[PDB]
Amino acid sequence: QSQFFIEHILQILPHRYPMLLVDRITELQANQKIVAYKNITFNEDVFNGHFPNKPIFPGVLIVEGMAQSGGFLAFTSLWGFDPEIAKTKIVYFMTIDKVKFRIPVTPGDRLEYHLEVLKHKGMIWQVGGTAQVDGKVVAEAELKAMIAERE
Amino acid sequence: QSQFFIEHILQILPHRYPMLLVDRITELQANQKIVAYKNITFNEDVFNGHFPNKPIFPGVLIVEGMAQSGGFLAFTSLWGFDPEIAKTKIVYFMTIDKVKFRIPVTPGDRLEYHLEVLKHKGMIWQVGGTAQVDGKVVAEAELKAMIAER
Amino acid sequence: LQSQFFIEHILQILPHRYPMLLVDRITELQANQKIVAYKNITFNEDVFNGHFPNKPIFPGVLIVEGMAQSGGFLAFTSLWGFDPEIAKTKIVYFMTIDKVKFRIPVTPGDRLEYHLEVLKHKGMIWQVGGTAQVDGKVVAEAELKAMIAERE
Amino acid sequence: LQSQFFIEHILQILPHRYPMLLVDRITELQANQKIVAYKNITFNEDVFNGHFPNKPIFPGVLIVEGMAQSGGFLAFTSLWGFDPEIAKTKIVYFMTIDKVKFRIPVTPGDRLEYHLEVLKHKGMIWQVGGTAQVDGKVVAEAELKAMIAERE
Amino acid sequence: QFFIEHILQILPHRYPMLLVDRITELQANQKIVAYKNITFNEDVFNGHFPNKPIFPGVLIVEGMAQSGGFLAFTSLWGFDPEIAKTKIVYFMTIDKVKFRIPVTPGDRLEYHLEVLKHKGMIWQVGGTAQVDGKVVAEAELKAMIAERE
Amino acid sequence: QFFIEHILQILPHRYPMLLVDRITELQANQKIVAYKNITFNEDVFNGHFPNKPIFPGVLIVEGMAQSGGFLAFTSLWGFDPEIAKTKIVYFMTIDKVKFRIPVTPGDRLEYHLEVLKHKGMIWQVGGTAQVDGKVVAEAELKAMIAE
Ligand SMILES: O=c1c(O)c(-c2ccc(O)c(O)c2)oc2cc(O)cc(O)c12
Ligand SMILES: O=c1c(O)c(-c2ccc(O)c(O)c2)oc2cc(O)cc(O)c12
Ligand SMILES: [Cl-]
Ligand SMILES: [Cl-]
Ligand SMILES: [Cl-]
Ligand SMILES: [Cl-]
Ligand SMILES: [Cl-]
Ligand SMILES: [Cl-]
Repeated sequence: QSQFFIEHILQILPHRYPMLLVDRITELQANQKIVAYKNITFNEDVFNGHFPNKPIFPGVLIVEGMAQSGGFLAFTSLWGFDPEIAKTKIVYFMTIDKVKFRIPVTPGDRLEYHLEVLKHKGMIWQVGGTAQVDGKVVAEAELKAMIAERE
Repeated sequence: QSQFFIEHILQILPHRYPMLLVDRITELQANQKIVAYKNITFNEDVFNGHFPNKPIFPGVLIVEGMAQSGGFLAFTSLWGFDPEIAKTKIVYFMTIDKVKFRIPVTPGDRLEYHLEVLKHKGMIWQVGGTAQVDGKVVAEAELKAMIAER
Repeated sequence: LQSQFFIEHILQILPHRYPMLLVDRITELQANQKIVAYKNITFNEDVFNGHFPNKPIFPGVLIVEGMAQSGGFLAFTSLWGFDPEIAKTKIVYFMTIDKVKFRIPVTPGDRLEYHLEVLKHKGMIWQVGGTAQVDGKVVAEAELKAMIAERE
Repeated sequence: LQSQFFIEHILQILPHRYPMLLVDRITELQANQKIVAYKNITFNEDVFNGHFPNKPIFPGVLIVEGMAQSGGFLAFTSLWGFDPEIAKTKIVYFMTIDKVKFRIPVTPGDRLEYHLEVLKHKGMIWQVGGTAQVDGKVVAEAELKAMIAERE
Repeated sequence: QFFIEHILQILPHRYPMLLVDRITELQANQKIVAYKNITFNEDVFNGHFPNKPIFPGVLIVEGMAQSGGFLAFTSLWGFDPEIAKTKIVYFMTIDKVKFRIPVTPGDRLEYHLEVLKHKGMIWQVGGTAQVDGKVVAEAELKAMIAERE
Repeated sequence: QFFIEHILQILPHRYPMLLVDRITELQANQKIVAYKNITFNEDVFNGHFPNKPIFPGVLIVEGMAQSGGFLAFTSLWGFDPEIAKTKIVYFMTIDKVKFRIPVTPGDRLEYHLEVLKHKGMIWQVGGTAQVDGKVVAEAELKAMIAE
C-alpha cells in the first residue's frame, strides 16, 4: 500500500506515547521515498515546557518524526507490512547531519515529513529530506538509523 | 481581527493543558459565526485510554471544543480581543442539545468547528453548528451559555 | 450477576483506560433497566491543571462521559454478564447526546454519583437517561445513545 | 478560624501542587488540637498507571504524605489562622515519621479520611499522630514531627 | 549488579512509581546497595514544589522499601521472573524515619538496606538513603511476602 | 557550580523539556561542563521504548544545546535572571552527530560543550555527551537567542 493510518503505524513502529510522532502516511515507495505527517496541537505535553506562553514544537522532535518516517519506510521495504515481525524490532539513531531549521512549528500546523532513501545496506538506512508546513520547508535533515531485533 | 493563533487564544480563554481544545481561529464574524480548528494527533494523553490500540477522539471533547469556539465568539463579540477584560469574565455553559456523531475522529484529522449565534438575549448566548473533517460533517450540537463576572 | 462491582471488575468490562476511565465503582445494577455508579473527584487529576488554574472545576462534558461509561457497563453486563473475554473485543461509540443541563459545578472532594435508566435498547444500541448527583442533589442531567462495536 | 475548608482554601495555605497535593477537603479543625480532612481516591490518577498495572492500590507512603499535609495545615492555621499572605512565606518540613502501620489497602472509589491530633507543639515544632480511615475503618496509622520553616 | 531491565522483571512497580534505577550490591539475606537518579525531568517536581524542586521524603522511603523488597525476594528465590509474578511484597510497618538533608535534581539517591531480622515470609530491613557519602534519610521497614492471586 | 534553581533563572525551558540538572564548569566564551541524571521515572520511557528504556538520541542533543545555551546567556549578560526571562532559544542547525552507546536509566549524562563560533545572539558550539568517562555522543549545533 501507499497510504497508512495510525493503526498501521502502531503495528510497524515500536515508538509509543509520548514518542510516536507520525500520525499518517500519505505516500510510500519501497526502498525509495516516504511522505507522512504529524498534526501539531496545543494539547501536547511538550508544550508545557517549550515554551511557557510561547508554544514551539521542538526542532529535535521534528528530526525524530523524520526518523520515524524513515523507519516506517525502512521496515516495510525490508519485510513488507508484517506486524508480527515488527513487534520485536527497535530503531536506533546512528547519525544526524546537515539539519537546518528555517521556520518555527506551532500548534495548528500539519507537519509533513518527506524522506528519500540516500543509501541503505541491510538494517542500516540513510534517509534525507524535509519537514514542511503549508507547502513550505520548515526543516531539512539527513540521518542514519539502524533496525535491530530487541534482545 | 479575523484570524487568531494559539498565542491569542491563550489570552482570551482561561483553558489550559490538557483542556484547551482550540488551536487556531480562521474566521470570525462578530455576533454571527466562528470557524476554528484543533489538530488531532496521537501524541495526546487522552489516546492512552480512548482506546488502547484504537485511538478515537472522544465525542464529548468535540462538543467541548465547539463550546470553547462558541465562547471565544461570544466574548470577542462583546469586547473584541481584550485579554484584560478576558480575565474578569466567565462563560458558564448551561445546556447541550441535539448532538449527533456521524464519523469518528482519529489522529491525523484537522477538526474544524463551525458555530453560529442562534440567539443572544442579554447574558445568555445560544450557539450551534458542526464539527467537520475534510469538508464532511462528523458532529453537530447546540449549546447555551451565560456570560458572568469572575 | 452481582449488584456491586469494584474498579478491578470495571477494568475487565469497559475498554476505557487512563485518563478516560471515569467510573470508579458500581453500587446498584438491574439488567436492562438501571445503574447507579460513581466516580470520586480529587485535585490529583491531571485534567484540573487546565480547568482551571487556581479554580478546579470538573468538566461538564466529562460528567456526560462518566454517565455514558456507566450506561456502557450496564449494556455489556446485560448482554453478556460478567464476561471479560467478550468485553475485551469491544469498544463503545457515542451516537447522540440530548437534554443536558449543568446545574451545579463539580469540584475536588465531590463524590460524583451516576444514575442511569434504560430508555430504549436493541442489540448493540443503548439509549440511557438520568442524572449526576453529589450529596443527593442533581448536579447534571443528560440523555445519550451509545453503540457497542467490535474493535476489529 | 473556620472548621470547614475547601480546595480553594487548601491551595492558599499549602504550597503543594499537582501531582503532590493530597488533601481535597477539611471537615473539622480545632486549633492546637486536631484536624479531620480527606482525599478522594479515583482511578483517574497517574499514580495508578504504575501502582500497579491491573491492580490499582493507593501507595501507603502517599497516605502518610496526606496525613503530613493535613498535619501541616493544622500547624500553620493554629499559629496564624487563615492567613494566605504569611502561608506563602512558610513551609512545613517533616523531620521524623514513626509507628507507621498499614492495615487495609486503599483503592479507587475510597474516601481517604485523615484524622490527625496534636501530641506536642512548641513554636515551629509540631508533633502530630493519628490515622487514615475509609468507612470508619483504620487503614493506616502514623506519627510524625514537623517543622514550620522559612520558605526563603 | 542489576540494571533497569532486571528490576522491571522482579518488581511489579511501573511509571510513575518505580523508584529504583540500578542495583550495585546484593548479598543474600544480608544487604543491598541500590540507587535512583534524581532529575528535574520528573513529574513530581511540578508540585513539590513550584520554583523549589525537592524529592519528597515519602518517596525516598518508598525507594528504600522497593530496595528492601528486592533484597528479600532475590534472597529467597534469586533472579526469577516467573516466581516474581506469583508473589506480593507488602509493607506492614515503617519506623524510625529521619530526614536529614533535602534531595534535589542532580542527586544520585543511593539506598543502603540491611536485613535486621527475618522469620518465614516476614522481613525486617533497615538502613539509610545517601547522597555523595552523606546520610540524607534513615528508616526501618517490615515486609510480608505473600502469594499473589 | 550552578544548580537547578540557577538553571531555571537562566534557561526558558520547563518540564518536560528542561534537560540539564546541574552545571559543574563554566568558562565564559570557551566551554561548559554540565549534566542530566537519567532515571526510569521520566515520561519519555513510556514510549522509548516499552520494555526497553533508551534515552532518545535527539534529547541527548537537546540537552547539549541547552548546555550551550546556558554558556551563551552567561557569556553575553552574566548571571542575569532579569534579562534572561525575556528571551527564548531557537535551534538553527545540527551537524556531525554520532551516537556510540545507548543512554539508559541510572546513567549520569554529562555534556561537554566548547564554543566554535559566536556573533551576537547566534552561537555555534560543539562537543560530546559522556557517561562514566566514555563518549556516548558527539554533536555540533548553532542556536539563536531571541526576544
Ligand atoms: O468557556 C469558558 C468557560 O467555561 C469559563 C469558565 C470560567 C470559570 C468557571 O468557573 C466556569 O464554570 C467557566 O470562562 C471562560 C471565559 C472566557 O473569557 C471565555 C470562555 O469560553 C470561557
Ligand atoms: O503491593 C501490594 C500491596 O502493598 C498491597 C497492599 C496495600 C496496602 C495494604 O495495607 C496492604 O495490606 C496490602 O496489596 C497488593 C495486592 C496485590 O495483588 C499486589 C500487590 O503488589 C499489592
Ligand atoms: Cl527548537
Ligand atoms: Cl466517542
Ligand atoms: Cl465545564
Ligand atoms: Cl503501598
Ligand atoms: Cl519532603
Ligand atoms: Cl535514539
